[PDB]
Amino acid sequence: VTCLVCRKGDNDEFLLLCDGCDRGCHIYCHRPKMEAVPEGDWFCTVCLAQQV
Ligand SMILES: [Zn+2]
Ligand SMILES: [Zn+2]
Repeated sequence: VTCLVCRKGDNDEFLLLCDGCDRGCHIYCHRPKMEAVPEGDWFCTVCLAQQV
């Protein structure tokens, strides 16, 4: 798994994994600000584009 924004896979305890696909994102690369790893489901922007 690699971060969509910065393209690195380091600091994996900070690295969110998408519940709809194999993609990821560091909480510190997310905008708007994300202080912590959320408890519930997280969907990347590519999965959001499939919603209705
Ligand atoms: Zn990143
Ligand atoms: Zn996704």
